[PDB]
Amino acid sequence: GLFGAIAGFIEGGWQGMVDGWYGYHHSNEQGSGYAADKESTQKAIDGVTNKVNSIIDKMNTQFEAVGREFNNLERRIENLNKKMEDGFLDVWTYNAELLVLMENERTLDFHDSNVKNLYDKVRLQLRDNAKELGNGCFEFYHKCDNECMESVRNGTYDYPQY
Amino acid sequence: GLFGAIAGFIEGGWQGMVDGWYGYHHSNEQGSGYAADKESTQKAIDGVTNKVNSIIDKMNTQFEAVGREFNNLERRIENLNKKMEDGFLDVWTYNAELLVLMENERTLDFHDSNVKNLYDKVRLQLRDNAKELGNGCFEFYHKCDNECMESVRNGTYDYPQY
Amino acid sequence: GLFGAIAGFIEGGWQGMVDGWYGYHHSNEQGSGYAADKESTQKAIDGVTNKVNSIIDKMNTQFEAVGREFNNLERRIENLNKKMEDGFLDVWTYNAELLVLMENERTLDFHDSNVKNLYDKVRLQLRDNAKELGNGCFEFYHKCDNECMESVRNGTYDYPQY
Amino acid sequence: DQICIGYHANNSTEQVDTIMEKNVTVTHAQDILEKTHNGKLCDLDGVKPLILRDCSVAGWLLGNPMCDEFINVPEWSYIVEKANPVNDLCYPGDFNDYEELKHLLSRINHFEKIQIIPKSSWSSHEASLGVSSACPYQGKSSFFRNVVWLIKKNSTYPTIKRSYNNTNQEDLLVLWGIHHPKDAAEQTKLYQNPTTYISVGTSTLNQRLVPRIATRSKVNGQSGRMEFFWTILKPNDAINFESNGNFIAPEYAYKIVKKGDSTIMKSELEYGNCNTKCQTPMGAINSSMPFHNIHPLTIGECPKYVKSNRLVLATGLRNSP
Amino acid sequence: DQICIGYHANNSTEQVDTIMEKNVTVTHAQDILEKTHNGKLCDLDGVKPLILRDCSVAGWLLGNPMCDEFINVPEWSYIVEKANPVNDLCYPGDFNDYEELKHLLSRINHFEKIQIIPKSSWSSHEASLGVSSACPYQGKSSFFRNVVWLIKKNSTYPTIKRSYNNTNQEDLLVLWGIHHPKDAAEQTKLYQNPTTYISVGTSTLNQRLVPRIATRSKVNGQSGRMEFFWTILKPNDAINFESNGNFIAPEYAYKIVKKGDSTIMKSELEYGNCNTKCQTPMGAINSSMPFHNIHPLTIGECPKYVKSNRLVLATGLRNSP
Amino acid sequence: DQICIGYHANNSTEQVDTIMEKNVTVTHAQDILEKTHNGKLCDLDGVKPLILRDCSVAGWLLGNPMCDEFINVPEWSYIVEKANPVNDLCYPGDFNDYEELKHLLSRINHFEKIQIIPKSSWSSHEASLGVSSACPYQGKSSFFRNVVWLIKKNSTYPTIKRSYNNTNQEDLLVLWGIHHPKDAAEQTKLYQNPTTYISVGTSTLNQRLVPRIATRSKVNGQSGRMEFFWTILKPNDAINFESNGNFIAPEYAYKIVKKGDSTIMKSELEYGNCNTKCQTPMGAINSSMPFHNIHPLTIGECPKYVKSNRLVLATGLRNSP
Ligand SMILES: *[C@@H]1O[C@H](CO)[C@@H](O[C@H]2O[C@H](CO)[C@@H](O[C@H]3O[C@H](CO[C@H]4O[C@H](CO)[C@@H](O)[C@H](O)[C@@H]4O)[C@@H](O)[C@H](O[C@@H]4O[C@H](CO)[C@@H](O)[C@H](O)[C@@H]4O)[C@@H]3O)[C@H](O)[C@H]2NC(C)=O)[C@H](O)[C@H]1NC(C)=O
Ligand SMILES: *[C@@H]1O[C@H](CO)[C@@H](O[C@H]2O[C@H](CO)[C@@H](O[C@H]3O[C@H](CO[C@H]4O[C@H](CO)[C@@H](O)[C@H](O)[C@@H]4O)[C@@H](O)[C@H](O[C@@H]4O[C@H](CO)[C@@H](O)[C@H](O)[C@@H]4O)[C@@H]3O)[C@H](O)[C@H]2NC(C)=O)[C@H](O)[C@H]1NC(C)=O
Ligand SMILES: *[C@@H]1O[C@H](CO)[C@@H](O[C@H]2O[C@H](CO)[C@@H](O[C@H]3O[C@H](CO[C@H]4O[C@H](CO)[C@@H](O)[C@H](O)[C@@H]4O)[C@@H](O)[C@H](O[C@@H]4O[C@H](CO)[C@@H](O)[C@H](O)[C@@H]4O)[C@@H]3O)[C@H](O)[C@H]2NC(C)=O)[C@H](O)[C@H]1NC(C)=O
Ligand SMILES: CC(=O)N[C@@H]1[C@@H](O)[C@H](O[C@@H]2O[C@H](CO)[C@H](O)[C@H](O[C@]3(C(=O)O)C[C@H](O)[C@@H](NC(C)=O)[C@H]([C@H](O)[C@H](O)CO)O3)[C@H]2O)[C@@H](CO)O[C@H]1O
Ligand SMILES: CC(=O)N[C@@H]1[C@@H](O)[C@H](O[C@@H]2O[C@H](CO)[C@H](O)[C@H](O[C@]3(C(=O)O)C[C@H](O)[C@@H](NC(C)=O)[C@H]([C@H](O)[C@H](O)CO)O3)[C@H]2O)[C@@H](CO)O[C@H]1O
Ligand SMILES: CC(=O)N[C@@H]1[C@@H](O)[C@H](O[C@@H]2O[C@H](CO)[C@H](O)[C@H](O[C@]3(C(=O)O)C[C@H](O)[C@@H](NC(C)=O)[C@H]([C@H](O)[C@H](O)CO)O3)[C@H]2O)[C@@H](CO)O[C@H]1O
Ligand SMILES: *[C@H]1O[C@H](CO)[C@@H](O[C@@H]2O[C@H](CO)[C@@H](O[C@@H]3O[C@H](CO)[C@@H](O)[C@H](O)[C@@H]3O)[C@H](O)[C@H]2NC(C)=O)[C@H](O)[C@H]1NC(C)=O
Ligand SMILES: *[C@H]1O[C@H](CO)[C@@H](O[C@@H]2O[C@H](CO)[C@@H](O[C@@H]3O[C@H](CO)[C@@H](O)[C@H](O)[C@@H]3O)[C@H](O)[C@H]2NC(C)=O)[C@H](O)[C@H]1NC(C)=O
Ligand SMILES: *[C@H]1O[C@H](CO)[C@@H](O[C@@H]2O[C@H](CO)[C@@H](O[C@@H]3O[C@H](CO)[C@@H](O)[C@H](O)[C@@H]3O)[C@H](O)[C@H]2NC(C)=O)[C@H](O)[C@H]1NC(C)=O
Ligand SMILES: *[C@@H]1O[C@H](CO)[C@@H](O[C@@H]2O[C@H](CO)[C@@H](O)[C@H](O)[C@H]2NC(C)=O)[C@H](O)[C@H]1NC(C)=O
Ligand SMILES: *[C@@H]1O[C@H](CO)[C@@H](O[C@@H]2O[C@H](CO)[C@@H](O)[C@H](O)[C@H]2NC(C)=O)[C@H](O)[C@H]1NC(C)=O
Ligand SMILES: *[C@@H]1O[C@H](CO)[C@@H](O)[C@H](O)[C@H]1NC(C)=O
Ligand SMILES: *[C@@H]1O[C@H](CO)[C@@H](O)[C@H](O)[C@H]1NC(C)=O
Ligand SMILES: *[C@@H]1O[C@H](CO)[C@@H](O)[C@H](O)[C@H]1NC(C)=O
Ligand SMILES: *[C@@H]1O[C@H](CO)[C@@H](O)[C@H](O)[C@H]1NC(C)=O
Ligand SMILES: *[C@@H]1O[C@H](CO)[C@@H](O)[C@H](O)[C@H]1NC(C)=O
Ligand SMILES: *[C@@H]1O[C@H](CO)[C@@H](O)[C@H](O)[C@H]1NC(C)=O
Repeated sequence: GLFGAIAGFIEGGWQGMVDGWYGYHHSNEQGSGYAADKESTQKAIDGVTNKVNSIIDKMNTQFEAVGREFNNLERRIENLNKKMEDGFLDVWTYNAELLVLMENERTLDFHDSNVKNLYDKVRLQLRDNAKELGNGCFEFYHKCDNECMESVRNGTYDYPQY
Repeated sequence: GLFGAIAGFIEGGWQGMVDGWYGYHHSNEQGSGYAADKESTQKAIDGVTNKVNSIIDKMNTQFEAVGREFNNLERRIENLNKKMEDGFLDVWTYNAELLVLMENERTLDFHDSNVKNLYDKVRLQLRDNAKELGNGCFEFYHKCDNECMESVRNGTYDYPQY
Repeated sequence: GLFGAIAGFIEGGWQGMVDGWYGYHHSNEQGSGYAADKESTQKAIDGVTNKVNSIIDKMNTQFEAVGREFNNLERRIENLNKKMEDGFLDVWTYNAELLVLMENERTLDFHDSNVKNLYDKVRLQLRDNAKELGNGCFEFYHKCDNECMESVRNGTYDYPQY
Repeated sequence: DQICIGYHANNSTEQVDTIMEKNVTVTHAQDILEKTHNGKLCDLDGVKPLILRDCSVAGWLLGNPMCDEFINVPEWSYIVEKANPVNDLCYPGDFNDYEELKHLLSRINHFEKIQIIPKSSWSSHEASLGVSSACPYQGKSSFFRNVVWLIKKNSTYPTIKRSYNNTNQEDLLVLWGIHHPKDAAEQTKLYQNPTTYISVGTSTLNQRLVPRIATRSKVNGQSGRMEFFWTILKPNDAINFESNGNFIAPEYAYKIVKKGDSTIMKSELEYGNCNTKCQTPMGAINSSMPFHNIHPLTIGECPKYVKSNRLVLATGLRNSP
Repeated sequence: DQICIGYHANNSTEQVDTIMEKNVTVTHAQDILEKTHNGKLCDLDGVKPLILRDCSVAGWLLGNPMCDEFINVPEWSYIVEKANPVNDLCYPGDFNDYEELKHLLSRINHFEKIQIIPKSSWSSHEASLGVSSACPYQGKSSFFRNVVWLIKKNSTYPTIKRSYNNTNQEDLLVLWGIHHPKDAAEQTKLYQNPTTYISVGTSTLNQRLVPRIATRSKVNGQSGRMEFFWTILKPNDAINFESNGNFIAPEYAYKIVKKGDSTIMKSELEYGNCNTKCQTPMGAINSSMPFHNIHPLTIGECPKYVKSNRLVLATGLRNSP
Repeated sequence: DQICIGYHANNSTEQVDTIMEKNVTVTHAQDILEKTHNGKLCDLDGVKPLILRDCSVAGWLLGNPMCDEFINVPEWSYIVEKANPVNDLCYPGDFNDYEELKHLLSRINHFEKIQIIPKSSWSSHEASLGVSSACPYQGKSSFFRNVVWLIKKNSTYPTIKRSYNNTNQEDLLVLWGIHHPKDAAEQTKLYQNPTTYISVGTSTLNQRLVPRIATRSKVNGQSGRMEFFWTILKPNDAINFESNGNFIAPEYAYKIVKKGDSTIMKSELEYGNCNTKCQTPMGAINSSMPFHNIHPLTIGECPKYVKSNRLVLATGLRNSP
């Protein structure tokens, strides 16, 4: 992806994280586990939901075909009628398929961006109190218990404290 | 935004920066103030201006309706005429509204990208001679007077000097 | 570009790198030279090739004009025929020119993103065993011979070893 | 001790296409194209369609004797006609401005048949021998039930001067016809007068028909032809007929009681004993999808037709192997 | 000491829409849709339109006596006709190929009326009693001023053989008509000869009209009808009339002096004493916007019509609360 | 010691446009618009087109004596007609439903001319004096070769009753005509009978033509006119003619042996001695590009026409100065 996180420096997703799209995995002497980042997950839900409705809504007004019959010496206008109905169908088919391809690319990239921003957000808190391992993980210099871990997810990791 | 800067790690904009879209705020013993980054600001003006003209220009050639009258036993072709005029209006309405939505998203993201690149540009100069605070700001280890500050905006911050 | 690498913090391209789109330049006591990153280069080839075929393919089904002749007292339907043929041409001309502009922007940005991700990939390996110079280059603290250089391109640069 | 940033994965095999890559597996996706129908013709919103079966619109309206099923049809939602109905014009000929009339029917949901010129009010002409073997009924020769094929009585066809005044509140569809005979002998044999005409007038109409004689190929055993005409008689207007022979007189005409949304749907399917909100010529649709690919000609509250085989939007993210 | 990177904010409340988010407040934006008009019909680029008022195009061209305002109209930019003008055909009937003629007018900016067959050159026929109460003027019976309704003189209608040669450099619009009487008595009463015709020939035209008699409903107090025909007579060609009765002869015909961009605009509005560069049926437009949503049918140098209520492009960036 | 990350550059001057920036130099690009043609009319896929040269479709089909080149034409891929062919109707008149016939030809690749009513089987009428100076051939007066202009023999024109039965397997295009004389004297001079007709019947057709007399301007030295009609006679159907005078009888009619993809292409160009897979009115196309901008009306396997002057996709990346 464009933002380098999903299937990039973070090699793969987590089957174990059930409660959100993006989040954290912690590991210390007390144990280990997953926790979803609620804010960024809900941001993603809102953006994608609005998008789907925007797509549906834009394709609301669209060409509707109507039956018109012509006799044996009205072949020219019959053909004109046929070319007109077909022409509009092709235009709207094109619009629909292109919109889906284009927006699918942007949706995948959007998720990649949200993972990247979450990662940077944590990176900017920890600063030089942790080793950036290069795979999505940060290895602490100090011991980081569950309250410590929670403050990283909070946004309130007290860097001067460590 | 996709690039994480605007309303991301930089929480909010500056009412105090009047002379440009992006720039710097400095703070030392001599005082404090704002200064616009001219180059990246002008880059943004050119890109957005070209875009607006590109949008207007592409919608230059477009369907124009013409009055055609039909009698009481030409209902089929009257209806064909009506469906054709309407059909094209709907197609062009769709094109116009979609182009605006899509390009508005890209314009906001473009600005976000320009802030991110300006931030990184400064980060790559300062390197480890300053603390990355995580909010858009860099706190210096040495004392940085107005000439010092100016060299950061220059691109000529002499890292070996400090 | 949106991702800041191409014509950004990496000022210019390399005439000397002939065998790929993106890669590395090394410089030590043994000598210097270029080497293409095969994986990311081939990724770019596949994405751009699929794109071109996707573009061509979407424009496959499209309005075809047909000759229809009318007499001197069929001016209204002649005009309708003319406006219909022209209308569809303008719609498809618009679609074609807009698709090219939009996707050209994304192609240039795609390349920029691939350079940025390659750069970060190297940055995350080296960590604090090298000075980030700010121009695309990393200056090593230890001496880095050709095997050393090769492990950076590998992905197997043993940070604990240095 | 460490903390890691990461993203969701699951057992999804759903795939989406993008510009640069096809068949990308994603954690979640949303199909937006309806691909299925029930394969049946159904009531629209409770209101049953008019299924003409083997009859055409002409056979119905003129009252082809093989179309007695539709002698008095209740209001319809839409109309269903086969591509090549066998019961069209039983006696060969033409229906003038037929296509423009069928178009008129797309804005009509209900007719009320009424009598304007009683069959048993033609005292100066024979009005019960106007039949042919080309229009059979129960083994006997019959004719289009809604119009009267008048002939001479005791070797005279005196001039007809008949007028009907539309005292109804509703627009009225009036049908009539002219008969084209095989040759000069048939003309006098039926109508006596050798040179004839039919003149029809309203406030808008100014018609005068004359029979064209010509040697014609047999069609359903007849060399003669019937050419049928129509008009819409507005309220308080009167239609005026004058004729010398060859006149196919109106017996019944249709009141247009309800105008609204309708359509003539071409289909070989029969009634499905069934209900839907959206109907197509090959079956009904029941979905909340914004798109479908069943058929372009639909009626009701429908998704938009597209020619695609597949429209699937990514909602979730790229799924891991 | 510190240096910070940041971005502009201001007091803007302007909002734009994107695919993922609606009503995003931005620092700067640019509206590209013109939503206003002045509500008036105006001169286009100085050149005043032809405002037919209560007259139709037929009433104008034939010279309906209630349309003397337009007896000689200067060149126009566009034409304005009401949806249902009251002064159309005062004497009831038809205007043949009327719609094709109105289409012809979309490529015409100026007519010059000239006389081709003088009213006082009909020495063998009465040419000053061709009037009716359906076409009144100042309390008296009158008629379409541009054509002459000829009748018999001293109980004879001798054959007419009249020819006009287009010696003008400019194409010529020629109008004429045929009268349909109520019955056989009216025919002889006006024209003597019981069976009549009108034959018209040019290099392209080969016409022969015959009057259709029929009992017709009264329209403006008349059972009779007038059917009007036209042709474009090319330079150096001649039009040839021969008639037996029922002929409505050309008196005046229109030279086509200027061809160019025009349109027949349907509107109930009157003249606005006003000037514009872009006109619509509900008012004029004066803006530099690339789009508008006033009305699809415009004339002049206009923005492109779209059905949108709102088109606003983001120029600046997301604004902070 | 250092390692650097970087990207390709080269000597490319290729440029592409984007929304925000025009004329961006890139390392690689791909043109997708074909801009060139060979300027010639060519065989389509080996199969040569019918190039009517100075003849029109009417002149060809009726057999205008100046169009003997096309007296028997092999099967074609497409047809090429000039904008204003000089050899159209040599004797002035009309070709009825001409445009609908030309449309029919877009679905036809080959005719086979056959004789249905032999010229030397008109024993009761003169069938070898039906000529005019308006249709010359080698200095002498001639006529449309495919139809017979019959006149009276020894001062009598007895009624014609002729029938042709289509025993061929293939649909048949039948042409005939009616002659309009200058005046009453010419009528009797050619046909004796003063009031005449032509009646034509098939299973579908019910026609009766009457000659319209009128004083007409001379066109190619003739005041008289010829009006030409046609029908498609289906297999096992018969066409029936009855006439009193003024009949232009069929001599030859065209079998429709091959139906398929064709087109009438309007062009002033002549044959190019040349082969292509995709043809336009201004030249042939030979490229693998998905688009072209030569001309909208093409035939064959072609790229899609667009109005663009330039379509170039970026493949590589931004190139460095
Ligand atoms: C088909 O048959 C229709 C009737 O069966 C016939 O309708 C018309 O018939 C006559 C035509 O002369 C009209 O008779 C009189 O009605 C007028 C009433 O005006 C209005 O007000 C009353 C109020 O109660 C309404 O009922 C009525 O609907 C109408 O809206 C009346 O004014 C007029 O008489 C006048 O008297 C004046 C002096 O008192 C005179 O100045 C004036 O000249 C006039 O003589 C009129 O004669 C019917 O009203 C009318 N029926 C209607 C409208 O329903 C159709 O004409 C017939 N069609 C054809 C083609 O023949
Ligand atoms: C409507 O009325 C029109 C005139 O009022 C009439 O126009 C035509 O009238 C006659 C038709 O016979 C023509 O008379 C002669 O003009 C020819 C001149 O040729 C050209 O050169 C001169 C140069 O000064 C131009 O003025 C002129 O416009 C033209 O372009 C002349 O050549 C020809 O005579 C010939 O003589 C030859 C021997 O010398 C012969 O071989 C040959 O056969 C011929 O006799 C011709 O007779 C008018 O010129 C012409 N008027 C024009 C073109 O303006 C229309 O015909 C009439 N319409 C109808 C339907 O009747
Ligand atoms: C143009 O000219 C055509 C011939 O030159 C003419 O075609 C028709 O001509 C007569 C019309 O009466 C038909 O004659 C008889 O053919 C029927 C045969 O049926 C089928 O089977 C045979 C099998 O070998 C096929 O050849 C044949 O094509 C056909 O498909 C026959 O059944 C029928 O006779 C019947 O006898 C029955 C008792 O045995 C009776 O109940 C019944 O009433 C009938 O008398 C029929 O008479 C030709 O077959 C037919 N030609 C064809 C189809 O090719 C066209 O009619 C003529 N066009 C016009 C407008 O006149
Ligand atoms: C080809 C051959 O050997 N003989 C035909 C001969 O059959 C034909 O006579 C007509 O035949 C048809 C059936 O093919 C009908 O039987 C015609 O009779 C009727 C009819 O049934 O239609 C009787 C009916 O009572 C008549 N009704 C009235 C109101 O007149 C009608 C009517 O006259 C005609 O339909 C009008 O066109 O006809 C029967 O006449 C003759 C054609 O007359 O030709 C032989 O060659
Ligand atoms: C219904 C009833 O009680 N009586 C009508 C009777 O009124 C009608 O006569 C005609 O009435 C109309 C008005 O309704 C006119 O007055 C007709 O007269 C004129 C006319 O003004 O149009 C007089 C005019 O001088 C005539 N002009 C010429 C050139 O002939 C015309 C002309 O003849 C006709 O318009 C041609 O159709 O008529 C007056 O005749 C009669 C219908 O004749 O019917 C009664 O039932
Ligand atoms: C204007 C003038 O000075 N004189 C014309 C006079 O020329 C004209 O006669 C006709 O002239 C034309 C050429 O302009 C032909 O020569 C006509 O003759 C022919 C013809 O060639 O077409 C002879 C031919 O044999 C005839 N063929 C048959 C089958 O009848 C035809 C035919 O009768 C007519 O074409 C039918 O319309 O004509 C010659 O008649 C006369 C018009 O008759 O008018 C003078 O004013
Ligand atoms: C996010 O997480 C941090 C760290 O876990 C939160 O700080 C902690 O908050 C808890 C619960 O409010 C505090 O618990 C308190 O303990 C004292 C006894 O020591 C007791 O008297 C109180 O009743 C309460 O249970 C805890 O002290 C505190 N710890 C630290 C190191 O700060 C923080 O509040 C969270 N912030 C957000 C925005 O979610
Ligand atoms: C960007 O900013 C840096 C730092 O401010 C610039 O360097 C400084 O440039 C100024 C003005 O040219 C120099 O001032 C000079 O002072 C000496 C006396 O010391 C005097 O003789 C000269 O006449 C002049 O006024 C200053 O010395 C210099 N300082 C440093 C630390 O470099 C730099 O030139 C700017 N570069 C760009 C690209 O804008
Ligand atoms: C990428 O590059 C690294 C570093 O160049 C590779 O490790 C090196 O691999 C080479 C070739 O396989 C090894 O050479 C060996 O040398 C020994 C003698 O010392 C000899 O017995 C073997 O036959 C062989 O020639 C070399 O030892 C090794 N060096 C280091 C420091 O690891 C690595 O294999 C590459 N990995 C990938 C994924 O490409
Ligand atoms: C993406 O996956 C689709 C879905 O399976 C593939 O479509 C199949 O393609 C094969 C080979 O052309 C056909 O025989 C099958 O009929 C297709 N199956 C279905 C369900 O459509 C497609 O090949 C894949 N596309 C790409 C570009 O790899
Ligand atoms: C975005 O803002 C617009 C503009 O105010 C909102 O439009 C209003 O919507 C309400 C509720 O539907 C209507 O009653 C008003 O008439 C609308 N006002 C105007 C000026 O259009 C809209 O609701 C907002 N959209 C979203 C998605 O939040
Ligand atoms: C995939 O996982 C879901 C849990 O969301 C489970 O319900 C389903 O049974 C699983 N499907 C398969 C095929 O294992
Ligand atoms: C349509 O199908 C859905 C099943 O998804 C069902 O809930 C609904 O009742 C159906 N409606 C009708 C009219 O059959
Ligand atoms: C917003 O700020 C601008 C300065 O650009 C000022 O002119 C304007 O008065 C302000 N508007 C309001 C409502 O305060
Ligand atoms: C159009 O309105 C603008 C106001 O923005 C004004 O400058 C211009 O003069 C106006 N033109 C006309 C013709 O009214
Ligand atoms: C540009 O470089 C290419 C090498 O790919 C070479 O073939 C070509 O000659 C060069 N063109 C010019 C104009 O120097
Ligand atoms: C078309 O031109 C190409 C040159 O690119 C050539 O290879 C091919 O043979 C040509 N085909 C024809 C039919 O001229």
